[PDB]
This record gives sequence, C-alpha cells and structure tokens, in this order.
Amino acid sequence: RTQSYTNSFTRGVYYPDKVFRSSVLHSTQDLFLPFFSNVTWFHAINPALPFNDGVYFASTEKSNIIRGWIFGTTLDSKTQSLLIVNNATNVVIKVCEFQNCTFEYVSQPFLMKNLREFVFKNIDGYFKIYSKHTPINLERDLPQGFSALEPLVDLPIGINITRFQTLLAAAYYVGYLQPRTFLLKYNENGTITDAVDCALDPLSETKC
Amino acid sequence: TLKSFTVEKGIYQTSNFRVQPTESIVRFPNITNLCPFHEVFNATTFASVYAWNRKRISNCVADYSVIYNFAPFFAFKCYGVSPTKLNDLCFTNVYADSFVIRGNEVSQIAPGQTGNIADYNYKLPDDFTGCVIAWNSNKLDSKPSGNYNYLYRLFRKSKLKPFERDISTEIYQAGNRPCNGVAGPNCYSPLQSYGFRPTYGVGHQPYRVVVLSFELLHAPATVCGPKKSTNLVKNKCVNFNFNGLTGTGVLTESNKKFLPFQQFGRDIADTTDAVRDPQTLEILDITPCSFGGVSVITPGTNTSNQVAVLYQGVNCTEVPVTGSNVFQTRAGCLIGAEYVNNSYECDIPIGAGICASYQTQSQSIIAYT
Amino acid sequence: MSLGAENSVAYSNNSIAIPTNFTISVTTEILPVSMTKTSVDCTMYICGDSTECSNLLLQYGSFCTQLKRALTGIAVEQDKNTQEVFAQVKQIYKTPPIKYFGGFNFSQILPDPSKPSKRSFIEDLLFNKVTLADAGFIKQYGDCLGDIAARDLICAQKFNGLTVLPPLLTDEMIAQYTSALLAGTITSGWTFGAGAALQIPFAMQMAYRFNGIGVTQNVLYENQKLIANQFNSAIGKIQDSLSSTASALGKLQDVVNHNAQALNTLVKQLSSKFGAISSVLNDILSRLDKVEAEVQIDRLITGRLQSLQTYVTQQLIRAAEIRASANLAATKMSECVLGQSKRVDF
Amino acid sequence: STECSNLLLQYGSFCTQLKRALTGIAVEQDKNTQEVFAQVKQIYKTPPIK
Amino acid sequence: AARDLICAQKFNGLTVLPPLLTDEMIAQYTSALLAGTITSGWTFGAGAALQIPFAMQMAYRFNGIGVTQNVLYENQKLIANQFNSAIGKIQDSLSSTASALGKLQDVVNHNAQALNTLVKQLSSKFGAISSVLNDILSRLDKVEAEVQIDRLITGRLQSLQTYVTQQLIRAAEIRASANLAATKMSECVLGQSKRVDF
Ligand SMILES: *[C@@H]1O[C@H](CO)[C@@H](O[C@@H]2O[C@H](CO)[C@@H](O)[C@H](O)[C@H]2NC(C)=O)[C@H](O)[C@H]1NC(C)=O
Ligand SMILES: *[C@@H]1O[C@H](CO)[C@@H](O[C@@H]2O[C@H](CO)[C@@H](O)[C@H](O)[C@H]2NC(C)=O)[C@H](O)[C@H]1NC(C)=O
Ligand SMILES: *[C@@H]1O[C@H](CO)[C@@H](O)[C@H](O)[C@H]1NC(C)=O
Ligand SMILES: *[C@@H]1O[C@H](CO)[C@@H](O)[C@H](O)[C@H]1NC(C)=O
Ligand SMILES: *[C@@H]1O[C@H](CO)[C@@H](O)[C@H](O)[C@H]1NC(C)=O
Ligand SMILES: *[C@@H]1O[C@H](CO)[C@@H](O)[C@H](O)[C@H]1NC(C)=O
Ligand SMILES: *[C@@H]1O[C@H](CO)[C@@H](O)[C@H](O)[C@H]1NC(C)=O
Ligand SMILES: *[C@@H]1O[C@H](CO)[C@@H](O)[C@H](O)[C@H]1NC(C)=O
Ligand SMILES: *[C@@H]1O[C@H](CO)[C@@H](O)[C@H](O)[C@H]1NC(C)=O
Repeated sequence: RTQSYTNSFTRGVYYPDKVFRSSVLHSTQDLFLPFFSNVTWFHAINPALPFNDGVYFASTEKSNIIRGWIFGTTLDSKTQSLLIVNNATNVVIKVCEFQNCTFEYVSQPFLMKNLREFVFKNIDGYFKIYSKHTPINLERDLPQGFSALEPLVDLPIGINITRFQTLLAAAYYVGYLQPRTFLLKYNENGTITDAVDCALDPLSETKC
Repeated sequence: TLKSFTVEKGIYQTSNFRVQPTESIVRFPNITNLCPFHEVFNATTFASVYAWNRKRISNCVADYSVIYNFAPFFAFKCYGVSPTKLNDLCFTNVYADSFVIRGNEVSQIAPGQTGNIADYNYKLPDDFTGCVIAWNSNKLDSKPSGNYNYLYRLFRKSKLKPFERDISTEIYQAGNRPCNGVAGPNCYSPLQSYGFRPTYGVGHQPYRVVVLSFELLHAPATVCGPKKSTNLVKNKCVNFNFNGLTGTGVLTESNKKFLPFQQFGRDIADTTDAVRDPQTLEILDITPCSFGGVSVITPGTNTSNQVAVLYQGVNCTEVPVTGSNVFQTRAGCLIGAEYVNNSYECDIPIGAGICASYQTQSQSIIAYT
Repeated sequence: MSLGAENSVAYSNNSIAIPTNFTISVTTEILPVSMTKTSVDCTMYICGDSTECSNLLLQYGSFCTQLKRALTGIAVEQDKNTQEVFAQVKQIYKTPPIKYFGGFNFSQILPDPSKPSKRSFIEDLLFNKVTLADAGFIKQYGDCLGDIAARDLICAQKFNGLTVLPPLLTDEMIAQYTSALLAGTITSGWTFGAGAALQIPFAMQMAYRFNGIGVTQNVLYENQKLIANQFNSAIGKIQDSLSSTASALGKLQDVVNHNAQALNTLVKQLSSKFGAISSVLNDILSRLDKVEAEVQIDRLITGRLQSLQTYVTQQLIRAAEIRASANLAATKMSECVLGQSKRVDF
Repeated sequence: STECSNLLLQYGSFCTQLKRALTGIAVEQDKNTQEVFAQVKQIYKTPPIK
Repeated sequence: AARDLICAQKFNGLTVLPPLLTDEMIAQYTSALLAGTITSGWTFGAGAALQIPFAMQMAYRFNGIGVTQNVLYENQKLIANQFNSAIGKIQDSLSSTASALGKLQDVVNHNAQALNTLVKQLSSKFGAISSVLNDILSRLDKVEAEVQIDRLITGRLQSLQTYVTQQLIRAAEIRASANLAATKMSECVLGQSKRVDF
C-alpha cells in the first residue's frame, strides 16, 4: 500500500442537526474537518489505521472494492470488536459484537466518477454515519465547492474504538476530524452553500 | 392602569388584545405495541455491575404509571424530567440498564461523580437525562454462607467513558514485574466478588438498580405514551400538541423544502416555525394568533365620559378580540371617532398625520388631519 | 499620520495681502433629528401566552410600568424634536409662478408638482440614498400573515412583542415645512422670521447680505452674472457629489443601524438558557412539575428582565444624544436660515 | 476556568454589546480630540523675526 | 515586591488603549493655530491666510469692539506693556496656584477610581462560599460548584454592567464639554466674538 499526501480543499461539511433553517447564518461547534487539511491518499495494489474522534472517507472506485470496515482496539479477540462488513448484492449493515454477542443490527440504506463522502463519528457511545454522493469531473485531487453531507444511521454501540481498517487496485482518501467551530450559511431552500472555519486564519476569525 | 380616579385629556396605551383559542388538537403516531417493562422488572437474577445488560426499547405505548406495582421502591429518582409527567410527552428511544450493587454505592449512580462504581463499573454522562430506580434485595440475592455470584471491577488503568462496559479480565499491573497471567506480589485480579450476607447492616445490603435513559425528540418519535389522537384542523387559532410539543397558533400549508431527515423548523429566537405531522407525512406552518396594542383616547373626566379606541398595527376587518364608526388609519385604526374633511390644530396626536379632538357643534370626538 | 501641508506666511511689519477676486461655495451639513420610536410588551416578550409565567412575573413589582413609561417618554420626545426643528414658520408661504431671481436658479431645490409627493431633486436623492427600512409600518401582522417562505426579521420582531410606532409628522408635511421656509427665505429675506414677510428683489437681498459680511453692494452689482454662474455651478457640484458618493449620510445610516441592531439583539436574547435546562417555556412546563418548573421559569424571567433593562438604558442614552443633536439642528435652522450669522465656522 | 467559561456561554450576548459600547466610547474620545484640535487645514510657522 | 494597582488591573483583564494623537501632534496643531492667529488675523479661518501687521490687526479689533483706532495708535507702548504684564501675571499664577486644573484632575481621578472599584469588586463572595473560583472547583462537586459559580457570575456581570453604564454617562458629559470647547476654538481663536461673557 503506497501512501501519498494531498490537500482537502474545503470539502466535507454536514448538517449538524435534523432541524430546518432558511437564510440564517448559524454557528456550530462539532466534530468537523478543518479547511485545507492534510488529507492522506492511499493506493492499494497494510497496518491498522488509527482512529481519532471520527474519520472522513472518500473514494472513486465505482466497482466496489471498498466493501466494509472493521473497528476496535485489537484485531480479532481479547477486547471488544466491531464488524460492519457489507457486500454489493443487498446493502446490509450487519453489526456483530461477538467479541458473547451483545449487539446485532441490520438495516438497508448504506450505499445508494462518483465521490462517496462518508463521515464516521463516535461520541458518548453513539456511532453516527454521514453519507453523500457527488458527481465529479477531472477526478484527480479533490473538487472545489461545497456539498453537504446528510445523516444516515445511528447506533448505540457503547465501546472504545481506537483502530479501524477498511475492507478491500483501490484508491481512497482518509481525513481526520477535530472538534471545531464552523459558521454555516443556510440558503433560502435550507441548503448549506458556504462555511467559514473559525480557527483557520485571522480573516476568518474576524468573520466569525 | 393609571391608578387614579381622574384621567386628564390625552392618549394612553392600556393593554394588549389577543384572540383566544377555540379548540385543542393532539397529534400522536399510531402505535399499538406494548413494550415489556414487566420482563425488565421481573427477573430471576440481574447481571453484575461490570457486565450490566442494556435493553433498547422502541415502538411502544409506554405506560409509566403502572411501574410502582412491579417493584417495592421509594423514590423514582429522575434527573432531567418529572416522575409524574412521563405520560404526556414522549421520546425517541428508551434504554434500560439493570445491575446489582451494594448500599454504600447507590449514591454513586448520578451524573458527574467520582468513586469506584462511577469510575470503573458504570459511568453516567454529565448531560444525563432519565431516571434511576433502586430497591433492596436482601431477601433475593443474599445467602447465609455468602453469595459470591456478584462481582465488580476495582482496578483499571483509566476511568470509564460514559455508557460503556469493560468485561475483559486481565491481571492488573500494579508494579514493575510482569504478571504473565499469574497473581501474586503486585499482580492482583481486577474482579473482586461481593460477600453478601443477610446479617449485615443496612448499608452493606445488596440493592438492585435499574436506570432508564431517555433520548429527546430530535429523531422521528418511535415510543410514545397513551394519549389519544385528534383529527387535524387548519386556519384557526388552536392549541396544538405535536409529539409532546405544546403550543398555541394557527396552522397552514408550508411550501418549505424540508429534507426527509428533518422533523422541525426553527426561527431566529428559537421558536418552532414549522412542524411535520406524525400520522401523515405533511409539513405545517405555525403562526401566532392575532394580537396588538390598544390605546384609549379621551378628554378630561371633568369634560365627558366618551372615549375612542385605537387598535395599533392591525388591519381592521379583524376587530373582535359609539361602535358604528370605524376609520382606517396608518397606526392601526380608530373606533368611536368620526372622520371629517376639515383641518385644525393637533389636540391629541394619534399617528401619521391624524389627530383627534373633542368638538361641540352634539359634542363628539372627531379625527382629522 | 500627516497633520497637513507645511506653510510659512511671509510676515513683515509693512506688508499686507488683499484679495482681488472671490468664490461662492455651497457646502452640505447633515444633522440627525429624530430616531425610531419603539414600544415593548413585557408579557408577550418574556412569557408569550403563559399563565404560570404571568403569575411568576406579577411578584416582581413595577419594573415594566416604568420601562413602558420611559419608552413612552422617548417616543413623545422624538415628535417634540421633529416639531421643534421644523415647525418654526407661522404661515405656509408659496413661491410665485414666475421663476426669475436675478439669474439665480432655484428650480432644482424647490418642489415640483409632477411627483405625487412634493419633494425636490436633492430631497429625492437624500430620501433614496438612505436605506431606511419599512420598519413594520403598514400593517406588519397583515404582511406577516401571508404564506411566504422568506420569513422577515420584522416578522419575528413583531411576533415577540416589539412594535415600531409611526411618527406624527409625515414626510409630505416635513417637505411642506421645507418648501414654506424656502419660499419665505427666497421671497422675503430675513423679514419673515421677525414678523410679517416683506418682499424684496433677490439681487437687492444679496446686496444686503454682501453689506452684512462687509463688502460694498457695487461689487455685487458689477459681478451679478458671475456670482449667479458660480452659485449655479456650486449647486450642480452638490448634485453630482450626492449622485456619486453614497458615504455622506453615515449619520442617518448609523441612526437606522443602531435601532436595527438593538432590536435584533433583543430578539436574539430569547434563545439563551440563562442557567435553566431549556430556552423554551412550554418545553419546561411540559417536562417538569410545579415547583421545579417555577424555579426554571424564575431564572428565565430574571434573564429576560435583565436584557430588557439593558435595552431601555441604552435607548435612554441614545435618546439624550439625539435630543442634543436636534437642539443643535434647531439652533442652526433659526440662525442660518432665518437670518445671517457672524459666528465663525457656524 | 473552562467550567466557568461553559456556564458563561449560556448567558447570551451581554459581553459582545459591552465590548461594542466600550469600543464606541474609545472611538468617540478620539473623534472629540480630532474635532476640537484639528480645525486648521495647513500647518503654519512663525517667521524668525520676533 | 511592590505590586501597583495597574499590575492588578492588567492581570484581571482591564487594559487601557493609547490615544491616536500624541502630545507632539497636539502641540503642533496648537502651534499652527497660534502662528495663524498671530501672523494672519482671522482670514485663515475664512480661506487662505493673508498677512497683516499686528498693530493694524489690533486696530481692526478695536474698531470691531467699538473704539476708534487712534486710541490704539496713540497708546501702543502702554497696551503692549499691559499685555506683557498680564502674560507674566498668568504665568506666575500658574507657577504658584495649583488648584486651577481641578477639572482635568477630576477627569484623571474618575477613571482611576472606577478601575480601582472594579478590581476591588472581585474579592466579594456574592452569597457563595468563597470568592476564589479555584477554591470552589477544588472543594465542591459538579452541581453545587455550578451553583456557586452561577452566583459569582451573576454578581460580577452586574458589576461590569454598572461600570459600563457609568462610563457611558461620563462619555456623554465629556462629549458635551468637547463640543463646547470646539465651539470656543472656532469662535474665539479664529475670529472675534460679540457674545457677552463668551
Ligand atoms: C474671478 O473668478 C472668475 C471665476 O473663477 C473669473 O471668471 C472667469 O473668467 C475667464 C476669463 O475672463 C473665463 O474664461 C471663465 O469662463 C470665467 N469663469 C466663470 C465661472 O465665469 C473672473 O474672470 C475672475 N475675475 C478676475 C478679475 O480675475
Ligand atoms: C436651471 O436648472 C435646471 C435644472 O438643472 C436646468 O434644466 C436643465 O437644462 C439642461 C440644458 O438645457 C438640460 O440638459 C437638463 O436636462 C435640464 N434639467 C432639468 C431638470 O430640466 C435649466 O437649464 C437651468 N436654467 C434656466 C431655467 O435658465
Ligand atoms: C502534509 O504533511 C507532509 C508531511 O511531510 C508535507 O510534506 C505536506 O506538504 C503536507 N501537505 C500540505 C501542507 O498540503
Ligand atoms: C480504550 O482502551 C484503551 C486501552 O489500551 C484505553 O487506553 C482507552 O482509554 C480506551 N478508550 C477510551 C475512549 O477511554
Ligand atoms: C430553491 O429551489 C427552487 C426550486 O426547487 C429553485 O427555483 C430556487 O432557485 C432555489 N433557491 C436557491 C437555489 O437559492
Ligand atoms: C398510521 O396511519 C397512516 C396514515 O393513516 C397509515 O399509512 C399507517 O399504515 C398507519 N399505521 C398503522 C400501524 O396502522
Ligand atoms: C414476575 O413475573 C413473572 C413472569 O412470568 C411471574 O411468573 C412472577 O410471578 C412475577 N413475580 C411476582 C412476585 O409476582
Ligand atoms: C388592509 O388595509 C388596507 C387599507 O385599508 C386595505 O386596502 C386592505 O384591503 C386590507 N387588507 C385586508 C382587508 O385583507
Ligand atoms: C520692522 O521690520 C524690519 C525687518 O524685519 C526690522 O528691521 C525693523 O526693526 C522692524 N521695525 C521695528 C519698529 O521693530
């Protein structure tokens, strides 16, 4: 697995709550992704990737090499482990807490020149998944613009996750989430069209 | 309003008129299932506090008022809500956590405390909402030879996160020598067993604790209590109860483009501008009922007892909260004074270029420019 | 920073400098007179149709009576300021239909009857250059009753109990006062401010002004066309400056914006918890029982009462400042317009 | 104090308008000094004869 | 070891911003106004500066106040001696008496005293158990500590609001005095005044 480093280019915002607002500038402190961050590109033709308060995931492989994810402290046993393995025929979010099963959950919607921008969050025993698909031209690097992410699935796990691993030729971008305050601009229809990172530069500090 | 018996000539703003609600509507989702609180509060045994079970409850008609008939407990100790107000409003999901501790640590089941249970067995968050139930079990979980089926964890490297478990049994490293799975000097087992006996004091007796954790209404409501629904009405000032959200207003169709994951719509000053109906998937607006201000225009009480009423800021095809005179002004409109096509000096000011006065040639209150 | 260009006047004990020509300069001075008149309903602002909140609010005494009295005093004082500034003429003079004043051209400061409102060219530019909002004047509840997705800020300001009152003197009446003062000044000089108006030709009136400032009247009478040309060019320069530059009316823009920011802050203070568990009174009354609910409602009542008292204190200070500026404007009107002033830089 | 800051964030926008009032006073003082002293357009000088 | 009040004012978050115009620039403006009103009459206040002899400028001032200029031109040495004696007398009066600048002394003293009172207000308990915040954090648990913290926040916020209101009223009074001083600079210095006791 080769590892390259690239730029985020102000991508990866999401709706912070399930309420509606129109033409109102609103400030939110949450687990966000900083603008112009050092997002890490992986090409797989393989250690466990570190987990630190939510992971942003992007991919361009349309033939579904990246199937699922395996979480936990260790790999197989001796701790509390997770298994969110998915396939392509039917979309299943089958979650196992075998390591002695204590949490099982299945539901349909996880998956539906395309960006599958995902955000995984683990706060206070609550696991939240944000997902958004986006068309792209000039598929190298990351596009410039704004495309918000929407809430998909919540789960009551109730463990630690400190390591995560994708399930596999493939190329994907992994970005790391930090607690951060954003200033989001709601449109007339309720669409997030613009956002200001409140701790990026003094001009954005003045804007906030 | 002036706290006097004599009122001199002028204009006085007095109170506020507001149209009253006529009926009340309650909207609840159609749920007929009964979730089993009975199987949570009746069990042969409860799990240990290091291995506390968690039961998720949704799609229920949660009857809370019957919970006092299943277990003999004094205080239904709630932290976020009221114990007697659980049958009206409703939630998203319920979580039930059941375990057994000793009587010295039952005060430790509280948001934001430091000890043994709250640090290494069961930690509650600082923003915790829900209720805690505790009752004595000296006749069920105590043995004269010693009941050792209940254990708890007292050694750990770090304090527990809120709402998480740690059931791994590894030998504690209390020094520098490696334990290698063998207990002895500076290598202690993390689980220590309770030693419950019926001859102990009241503080060492075993207590059964059931914690109900609630989630606020931000998602679509899955569990709601036994309140009967009411048929929907529109274009009238009504008292509405939408999934426990109580308000007063008038409902209209909304052309707002709500997303499928959004249930509420918010204003600048935190007011519910729009609501999604739980039974049919429809978006409704909330507008407050008609209001304004009332001003009384009078001469002195030594002159006459006739007054005029100015309703401020309202169009007055809607007056109901002499009486045959209504003149439309810019500052609301005027009832009780007639408009003339003349011009004098301003006696009592009213609004944008309109004044009022008392005239003799029958005496009456007239309004002019 | 630079204090200015350095100069060194050549002074000796037998040398003088005497002017040989002149210029006529027209300058613009802008003064605020009155501001937005507001009224606040305490029960609607704090409680909003809640009998428990009203019963808790009734134990705090008479804070809201003196708040309403202070706001009523400010609202009366604004109309008093406008009347004191403008209503200084006793009869509404009008210009005769002949429009010759010795070459001077007042066609573009005098009103024209073509427009529905009798406002002149410069008055229309000043009324358009200031972005004065409608401020909930023409039936704001009837406007907010419509099914429009663009929810106005004035809708929330009206719904929270904050009402904006209309002034006693409308813009047509203010323009009529301005037209009467202009016609009286042009047709009679200073004689209409000290009794009945006495007619005088405008060239001889300007000769009286020249003799007042200390120049003999033959200087005007031998330079009348030049002085008329300079005056017309100066008035055209004022119109070009007011057409191009939009930053001259910053005082009136600040007068609008301060009231807008104050009402916006008073609306936005309703979303704060103030130490309670929620900022929604009905949510508190639904979640909690009587005693604990009364505790949280008392906390919210104290916070909202503090916000209202802060708003009233700032309104009183701004009303004092606006009253001082209106008194200065009234003195400037009575001295500059109704006569001739010898005061330097006044 | 992080806890005191967290309970200070719930009291609204009192401190923003306090900062706005103090900034207005600080601007107004220099406006007063400018409008009192800076009234001459140029800087004059006395000739060396006295 | 001697801690000043300014050190505690800075350490408790009350700072003082410097003015935009320094004393050198204020003195340069004053010197420019003096040079204009000595070497050019009043004409610099009504356009370009026009030079004029000082005896003739005194003659114009005498003719303005209503005395014929021969009274000046026959008593020039006496008037110069009287003016020099009056200048020396006001110099000696400012050298001796120190109770004349009480207005500016009060302007300094009010803004010293308000910050001293604001710093002194931090030592109060406001109904809590300790005025020190870290004592409450070290001694009590979360809920009761939040109660005492809320009492301290309410007291200190009320004190800060009182200070801001007093500063706003003093700013209004200072602005009125500055407007009067600007009018006096426009009318006395740049011209000749016909107003009695102005
Ligand atoms: C005083 O100034 C005016 C304007 O500043 C002079 O009028 C100008 O005269 C020249 C030549 O006579 C013309 O080309 C200009 O068009 C005139 N200007 C205007 C606005 O009419 C006037 O000549 C000056 N007087 C003296 C004695 O120099
Ligand atoms: C008095 O002023 C008016 C208004 O500026 C002058 O009218 C302008 O005349 C010019 C030249 O004919 C036109 O280009 C403009 O369109 C006119 N403006 C308006 C508003 O009518 C007028 O010429 C001036 N002189 C007089 C009346 O002698
Ligand atoms: C990301 O970090 C690496 C560290 O070696 C650096 O080389 C690279 O330039 C960074 N990317 C940026 C700043 O976009
Ligand atoms: C997860 O377990 C590790 C043990 O190596 C521990 O360091 C960490 O604190 C645990 N996670 C959390 C969120 O506390
Ligand atoms: C909102 O949506 C409508 C139709 O869906 C569209 O016509 C309008 O332009 C949108 N508003 C924006 C993009 O600001
Ligand atoms: C609840 O009501 C809706 C609308 O009438 C209906 O579509 C749905 O099937 C109902 N649910 C049940 C369980 O009857
Ligand atoms: C508790 O519930 C079980 C359910 O089968 C029942 O058999 C048992 O009798 C109940 N306990 C008591 C004390 O009634
Ligand atoms: C509101 O008032 C205006 C002015 O009288 C009137 O023309 C209009 O019809 C009114 N609107 C109604 C009655 O809906
Ligand atoms: C007048 O000015 C000249 C040149 O500076 C000087 O020599 C002369 O002494 C002055 N007159 C008097 C009386 O001082």
